[PDB]
Amino acid sequence: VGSLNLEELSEMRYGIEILPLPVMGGQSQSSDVVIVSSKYKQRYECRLPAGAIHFQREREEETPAYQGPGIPELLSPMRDAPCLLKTKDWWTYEFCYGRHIQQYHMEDSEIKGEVLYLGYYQSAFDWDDETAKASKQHRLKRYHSQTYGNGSKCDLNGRPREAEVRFLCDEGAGISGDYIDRVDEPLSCSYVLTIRTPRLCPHPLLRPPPSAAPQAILCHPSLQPEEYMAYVPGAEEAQKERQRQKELESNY
Amino acid sequence: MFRTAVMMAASLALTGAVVAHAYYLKHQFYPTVVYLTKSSPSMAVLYIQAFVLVFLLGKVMGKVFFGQLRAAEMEHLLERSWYAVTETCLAFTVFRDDFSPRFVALFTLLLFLKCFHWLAEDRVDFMERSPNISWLFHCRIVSLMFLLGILDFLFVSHAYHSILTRGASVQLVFGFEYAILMTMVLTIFIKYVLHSVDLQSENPWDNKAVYMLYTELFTGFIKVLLYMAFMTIMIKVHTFPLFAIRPMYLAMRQFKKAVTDAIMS
Amino acid sequence: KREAYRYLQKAAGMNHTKALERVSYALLFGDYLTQNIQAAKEMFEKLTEEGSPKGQTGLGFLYASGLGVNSSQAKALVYYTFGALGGNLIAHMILGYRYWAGIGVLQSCESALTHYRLVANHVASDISLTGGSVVQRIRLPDEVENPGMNSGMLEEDLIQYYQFLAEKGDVQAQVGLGQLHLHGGRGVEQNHQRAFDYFNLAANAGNSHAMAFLGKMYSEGSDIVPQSNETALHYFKKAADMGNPVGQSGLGMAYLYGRGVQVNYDLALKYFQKAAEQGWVDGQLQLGSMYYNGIGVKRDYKQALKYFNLASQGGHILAFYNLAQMHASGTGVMRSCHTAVELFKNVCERGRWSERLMTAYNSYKDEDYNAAVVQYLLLAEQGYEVAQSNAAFILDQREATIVGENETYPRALLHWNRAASQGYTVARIKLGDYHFYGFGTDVDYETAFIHYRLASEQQHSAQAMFNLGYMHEKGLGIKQDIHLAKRFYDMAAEASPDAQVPVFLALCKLGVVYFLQYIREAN
Repeated sequence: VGSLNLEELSEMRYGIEILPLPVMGGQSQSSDVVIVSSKYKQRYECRLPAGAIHFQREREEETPAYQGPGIPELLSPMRDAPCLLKTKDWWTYEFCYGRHIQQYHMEDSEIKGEVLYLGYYQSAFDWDDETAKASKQHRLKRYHSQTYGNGSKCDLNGRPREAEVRFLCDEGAGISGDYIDRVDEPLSCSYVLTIRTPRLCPHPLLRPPPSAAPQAILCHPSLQPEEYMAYVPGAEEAQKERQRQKELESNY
Repeated sequence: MFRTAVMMAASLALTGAVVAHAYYLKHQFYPTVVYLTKSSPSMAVLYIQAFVLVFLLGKVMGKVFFGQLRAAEMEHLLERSWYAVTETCLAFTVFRDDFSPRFVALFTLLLFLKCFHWLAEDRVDFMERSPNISWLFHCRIVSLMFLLGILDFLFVSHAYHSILTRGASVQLVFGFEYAILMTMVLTIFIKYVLHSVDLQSENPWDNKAVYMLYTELFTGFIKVLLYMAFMTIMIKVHTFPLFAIRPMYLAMRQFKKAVTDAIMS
Repeated sequence: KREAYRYLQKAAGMNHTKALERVSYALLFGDYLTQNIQAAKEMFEKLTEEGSPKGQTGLGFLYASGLGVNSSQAKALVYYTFGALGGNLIAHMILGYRYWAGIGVLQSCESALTHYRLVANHVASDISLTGGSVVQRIRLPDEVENPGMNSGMLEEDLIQYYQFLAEKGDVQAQVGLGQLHLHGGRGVEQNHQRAFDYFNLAANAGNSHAMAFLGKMYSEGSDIVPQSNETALHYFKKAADMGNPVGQSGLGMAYLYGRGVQVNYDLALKYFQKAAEQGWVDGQLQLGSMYYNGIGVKRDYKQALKYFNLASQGGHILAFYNLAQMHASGTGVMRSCHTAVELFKNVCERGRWSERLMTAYNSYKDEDYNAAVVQYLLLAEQGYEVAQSNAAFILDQREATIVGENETYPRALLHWNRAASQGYTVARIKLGDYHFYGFGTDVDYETAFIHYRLASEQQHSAQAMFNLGYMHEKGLGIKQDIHLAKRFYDMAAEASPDAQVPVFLALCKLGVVYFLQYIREAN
């Protein structure tokens, strides 16, 4: 029945803020302004940003190679504090970076039962090889992966346990440190660990592109051209108080 | 075989229509098959198509081994087929293992082999009097004999292994039926070799024909012994046999007639 | 209702806002009147220029979901915000979902928390002053894929059998019918008269729940049966005499709020504890509330938290409300915003407007798919899981003629993507299909593989595993490896019993191909 700008819905992001009391209304109707009245019959005029009508991609520079530390260099500090621990359901996993992957059952902060090996340090994925399709997968999915093999024996097929340890970026992990986010495993002995760390966030290729640019919407309270010359956590709560106070005051 | 071709074409058209309906209901590959396996009438049509294909294969094998002959062989086939179908379904109810399409396939294969055994017996009876004796007849007879013997031995060995490992729950029925079929194949082999000796000797050589009759009665005794053993185990395991009582009576009557004929002779 | 809307239309056009808003929201959704998208847009624009919360919310929905006028996510945000500030609830819930899912506006938990908290507070007041309406959510995809199951709505034959049992003298059947008529749903419209009659019939036999609910209704009051505090107190006492947890909870409430007797906190506490010890959800909720508020006891947040968790496991909305409040304010438990937002969302998805789904569902069974898709697009703007899936499904099978047939697949892909982020396996599988075949977006085997793998890992879907095996066999997206294909087919076979035949046939095909390859390579 009508067009739907899916690209605008996905990429463009906006935010509405109302100015205290300027006077719009008699200026150009260039389709970048909307005439909306509040509950108390007061009229405003919200002036849209440049990206509202016409969608234009911001000229973001193509993600270059990290001129500073490389991908192995960004993962080098992980050796300083290895053996990240995390308990899921019935098993606790210990990821000793560069050393091994371990799985065991913990009860009352005590290791009980057989201790399982999930793999030892085999090799690291080098990003300098762009010919392999794995490079395309890593670049399109933004994660740095490593393999751990020759682990404990599997009671189903007899093959050694294999673990895929993948790292992603997360700024929220800066305060809480490195922590394992997700554990995946089918019924076979194929473990997948997904860990979000802030050390590799400064890498432009690994950091997900926000590209938000929250173009603010300015709702300047409009007035008739006859009365113009006569008059001449806490952040969200404060914003809503500002909006409601501005609406009530402009109603006067 | 015009009617058989028409029936198989109709069944193929019906199964194609069922497949097309399922595919147009679920365009993917997995949900259409899971809907076919979940819906009852579609699976029933698939079973009918499988039975029709089995019938076509049976017709091909019968034309290859025996070849038409469209006589009392067919009448006996129909009668014993009705009897065997009734007995098989009865033995199936005899246990809680309902449906189970693999067991249905096993029963169908057993019925296939039993029908071929009955046709072999009828061809032996035809051969004993005045057949079209030639190399091809001997080749057909020996090939069918070897095939039936090998298949019967393999299946009875598998049944013995199953009952030794698992137990006597449902495999014992197959074991006893294939033992009876093995006795039938032994009788067929004896009759064929006796007729071959009679024919190759030019003279009637009646001094061996009576011996042949002796062998026949002995085999009948063996058969009835097996059947009574079956009855024993069938009252040892479960409450009361119902499926094989009529075949037991038939075997007893045949053995009684044979022994009376031997005594009066 | 049609004649009432005829009167409204006669009174609409250029006179007074109430009928204009009612007729406009009927025209937009195609319910109770023939759908007139352009007329609804005109009414919304007139209301927005003059001023109204609902009129602005409707125009924002039109500019956001693309119906009628060209989509503009900048003006739709303005209309939604002005509707939220005007005092509406649909605008509030819509903005809450838009801020919680990062749609249109930048992602943040605080704003969504505020909007959902306001809506949850209003709906909590509604359910406290009325009793609450049980929402029966039914999704078209599972109903179509599984037509042999019984939906949430009770079958008419079962209703007739229950009525026959109630008429014969079955006390439990009478109590069940009365509860169904009082709460509504499950194929039965809410009727206070029939519920009152059934409760009276069951009370004459000696059923505790009968007089318990009679006292609850008398205390709350109704349009048919007048409110009587003395009668409610008598019924609560009679129920509590024989040890009825509902009667104990009612008597405790009467003591707490002085209905019939004086205000006694100790007796209310004892009756609430007695009700909670029998597994009654309302008693547990009352005990947790009085422990958190410290009314007559010390403010120990641990026991209040435990009782609120138990009540939420029972299925009471106020438990989720209180738990989300605790998580938002950091009272008793550490201040986590995400769980508070999720609980508030689950609370808000139980409001009065949540009943509209059924109406939309009705318009789906009446072959009027346009009004059904419009109602589902509205209820998917609010962030429902059932509404998003239903709207995507309807847009998928192309039964809705309102949307352009060259643009049904973009919107269907959008709603499948939205429904996947809320944990729906069918949505992930459908996104994989869309990126696989070529629907909506260009052909992309890699993305389809990714979505299939994510569905298999997260939800352990048999069909996802089978499709992963097919992609590994055919070498789509990933390198063609037969061993991994065998592993995935085995996992599909062991993941569900219905996947036996397709896995067997696929393995037979793979074995035939493997044997042919072996014969080709070997001499």
